Amino acid sequence: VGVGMENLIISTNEHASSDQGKTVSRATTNSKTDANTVGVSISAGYQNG
Amino acid sequence: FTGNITTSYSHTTDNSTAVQDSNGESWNTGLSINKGESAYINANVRYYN
Repeated sequence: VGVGMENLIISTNEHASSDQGKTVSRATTNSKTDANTVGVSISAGYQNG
Repeated sequence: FTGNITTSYSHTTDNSTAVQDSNGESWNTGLSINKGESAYINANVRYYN
């Protein structure tokens, strides 16, 4: 009795995945600011004096 | 013939505040498959004599 092989079949055990996603968002911002400025200027020249 | 030279100095102080509110939604779908064992088969059979 002998055994002969006629075909070899390979099944790869790899895992494949796919993902699909959607996002919607809304943001609201309120801002409040105050500023203070102090300035000093010195000028000197000759305009008819 | 008039001329003038001016020198100025300025200092500014500023304070600010801000508040932000955010809301968001998300929706995901995913599908995964194994390439080694992808499906199972069932055979409806009958015997005869």
